[PDB]
Amino acid sequence: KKEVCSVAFLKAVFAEFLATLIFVFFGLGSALKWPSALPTILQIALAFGLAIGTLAQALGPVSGGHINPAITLALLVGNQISLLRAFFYVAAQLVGAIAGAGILYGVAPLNARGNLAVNALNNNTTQGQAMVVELILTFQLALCIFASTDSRRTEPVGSPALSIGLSVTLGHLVGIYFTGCSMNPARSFGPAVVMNRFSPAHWVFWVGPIVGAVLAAILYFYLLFPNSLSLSERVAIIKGTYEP
Amino acid sequence: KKEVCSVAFLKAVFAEFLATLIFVFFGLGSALKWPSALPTILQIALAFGLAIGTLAQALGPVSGGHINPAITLALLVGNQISLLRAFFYVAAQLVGAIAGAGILYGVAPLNARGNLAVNALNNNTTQGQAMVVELILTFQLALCIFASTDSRRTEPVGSPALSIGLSVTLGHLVGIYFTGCSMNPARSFGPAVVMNRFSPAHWVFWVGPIVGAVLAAILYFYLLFPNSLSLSERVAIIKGTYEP
Amino acid sequence: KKEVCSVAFLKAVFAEFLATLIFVFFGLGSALKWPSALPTILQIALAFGLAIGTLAQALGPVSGGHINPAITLALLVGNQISLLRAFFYVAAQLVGAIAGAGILYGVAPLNARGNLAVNALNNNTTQGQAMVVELILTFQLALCIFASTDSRRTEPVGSPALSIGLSVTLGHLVGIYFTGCSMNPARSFGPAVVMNRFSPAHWVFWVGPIVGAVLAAILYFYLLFPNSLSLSERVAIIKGTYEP
Amino acid sequence: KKEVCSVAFLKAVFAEFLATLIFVFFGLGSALKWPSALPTILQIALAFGLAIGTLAQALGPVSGGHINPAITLALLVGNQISLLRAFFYVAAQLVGAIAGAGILYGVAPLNARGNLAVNALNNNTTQGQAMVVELILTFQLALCIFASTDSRRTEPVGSPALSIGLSVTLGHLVGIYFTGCSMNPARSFGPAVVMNRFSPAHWVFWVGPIVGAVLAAILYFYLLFPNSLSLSERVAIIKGTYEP
Repeated sequence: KKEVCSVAFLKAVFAEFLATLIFVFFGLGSALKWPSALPTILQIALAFGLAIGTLAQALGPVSGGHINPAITLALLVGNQISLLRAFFYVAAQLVGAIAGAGILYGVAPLNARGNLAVNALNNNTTQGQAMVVELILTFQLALCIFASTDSRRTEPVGSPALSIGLSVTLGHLVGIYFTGCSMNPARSFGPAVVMNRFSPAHWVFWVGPIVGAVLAAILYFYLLFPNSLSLSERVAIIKGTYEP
Repeated sequence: KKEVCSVAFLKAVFAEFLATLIFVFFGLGSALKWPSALPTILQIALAFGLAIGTLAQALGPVSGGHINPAITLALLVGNQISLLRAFFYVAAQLVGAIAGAGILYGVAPLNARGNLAVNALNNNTTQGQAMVVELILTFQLALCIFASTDSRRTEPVGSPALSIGLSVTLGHLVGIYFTGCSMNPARSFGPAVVMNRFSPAHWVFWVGPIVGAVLAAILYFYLLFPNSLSLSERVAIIKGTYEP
Repeated sequence: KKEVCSVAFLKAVFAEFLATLIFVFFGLGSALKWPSALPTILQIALAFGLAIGTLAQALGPVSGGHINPAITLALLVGNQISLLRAFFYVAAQLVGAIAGAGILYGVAPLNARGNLAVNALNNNTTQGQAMVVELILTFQLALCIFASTDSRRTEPVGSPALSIGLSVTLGHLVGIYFTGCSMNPARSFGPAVVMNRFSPAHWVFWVGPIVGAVLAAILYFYLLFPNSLSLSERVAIIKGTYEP
Repeated sequence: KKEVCSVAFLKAVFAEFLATLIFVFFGLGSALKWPSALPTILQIALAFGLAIGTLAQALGPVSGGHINPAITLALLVGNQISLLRAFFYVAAQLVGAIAGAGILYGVAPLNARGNLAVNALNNNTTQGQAMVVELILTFQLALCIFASTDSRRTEPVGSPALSIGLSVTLGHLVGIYFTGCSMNPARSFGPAVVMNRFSPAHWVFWVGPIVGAVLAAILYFYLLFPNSLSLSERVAIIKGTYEP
């Protein structure tokens, strides 16, 4: 009864806000240069991944648990959500990321705060190289999300939340060495806003993840497992007036 | 057939006593300053999470496997358990934590004993900051618990025990840096009793987790996925006389 | 058609032999003092656990996947298997552990070989203190096994293999500091035969685990979730003549 | 309508190529000597394993998700796939490994490139010893794979993808110390071609993994769980003309 005007839509947008707040808080907080014991690569990798896995499990049934502007955009291109759901989700994700980083800023002691765990290019490498890396990291993540959340799947699914979570961990085990690992425009945007700190190569953390995810969406939803759908039904999905 | 008098209820209370004993024993025992090899952050975090994850799987069918007064009180507020089940569970949890911490004291060598892994603030974290952190830590946990044990769930659940387990691990990966990570007033209370060691900040490890869990319950059960029910049925739940 | 004469029984005894060989090989192999990169506590605990988890998944459907004399004896006392099945399994497990430890001895370089990762009591720990620890370590494991493999379970079980595996990992995260972590008489026995090195505290690695596992069986099968059966039926299980 | 010619087959070959590309990229990428933070044993092992778990979850429904010439050949021997499928999968796997290694070479900084994480025999290990290790490592993996993907299984399977994945992690926790851990001829071939360097022991990374997986297939499909097909049916599978 009008997609945008429903209580379900209000709960979904709020859930996207809340999930991204919690994600960023946990992600950045585990990555700070704590004097007591500097976090290791695997430590940070599992922290980010377990945050997504926990949040996917907890708030996934409310909104779909995107928690990531690149994932949301790819689902739009692959014809899975409406334009307006995409807009509100992305908006909620960026606001959530800012809040999460802001809350972290207010609780972290001064010796730990540092750069608030912003993404940083590895200066032994170039923009183009780093962007290719982020394209790959987000590509495998996206592909795993689409495969784990496809209601058509007949292969035993296991735990979608834990599979998706551990894909985030995988991305970090390589990506940290290149860019601090983004895979998520909101993860990069949040702390950059709170610390008023945008590096020249900030575009990498938007273009890489988005292109990676969208490529996975094209591959998955259009080449590997296409669906039925008339053109008018495809237009209806974009508008949010599709009756299945 | 009169809740408090049933064999089921007796087993439930025993299981909450036993689960907290084993949890606290393993948790604290993994976190001591073993001179042979000092436990790392990730190592401690996984021990706490796998303990909860193993105990959820093993004893959860008996009692619901709360293993945590903050969670028990949250489920009361959310109208899921009776007042008497709450009192007995909390009592069983506190006594169990003391038993586990006591058993550890009796087995651990002198060079490893230390302060028996009591909770303690970072020397640069204030009580106010610690408070907000514990709230967030227990909030994500409670939310993951309620989502993973909801009978109404249609989303593939995966493993609720391991999801809840890894959500605890998630908590520790940030929490240890602030308060040694509590998320659980019984976990804080057990070693504090055995060592007769209550820091001024001890209240944080009670209020922080309880408020965090209660907010998650209010959100989950009254805002996101309400049950409705008549006000006489709600009262019947509190008094232990509700029939489905 | 006669238990010991069935093809299924032969496959089962072989499976227990093979699983224990592979388990002990991976277990000990991961724990050698490799000079290029000394294995960390978490490294070893995960290896042991992932070994059991992988072998439960792969060979459990053939034999039950005990891979542990303590578990087998516990299932005998809990009236789940026959006496003759118990005898052959233990035999196969002990022989398997010698094979695995022997094979590792054959491939490992001497700069890493050391004691072939035999169990050893911590200097600062009495035999009796190690006794209580080994009891508890094996107790939580057995309890998790019985809960995860119970065909009466209505609770989402998730992955019994991974849950059981991670329980082994949990055991090592504390137990390594006390005894190198046994939980398994065959695991202690294997390298001790190959190295011809039996420590004074060797009985601990038998009594601790066996007592811990048996207590868990009594608790689970006779107190928490019993099955009321006639005396003659119980005797029929022991003799291997029972028909459900 | 002729196996090789179908749309499904074309996708399956591509999926194997893409899976091996991504696998090798992440695997080698996680293993480079990054001077800022040298990857730990457990760090590398989880990267490799989680790569397989993620790719098995994502692309397994498309191809069977072999990502490994040893597994593919084992499945041919075990009468599970056609000769033509085995040929194209192996070919696609090897081309994918080169592509993945090639892409890493293009993005990795000079200070971390090193040997591009080619497998390398331990100086203190003989070729014959490394041979036995690789046999055992791939044996346990193949066994886990066949048990987890058997549609005749009644025991709860849990997460096939993650069980297989963590089996790979298990392989590495022992294998890295001997050979850098191969378990997969493509994984060894890829960077060897790109770097134009083949070790004297390179055959071990082929023969070891292939023998181990084939033995596992003979044990699983002909000794433990046979299917009793007629000889004409077996020949039909080999030719890809089998109808169930």
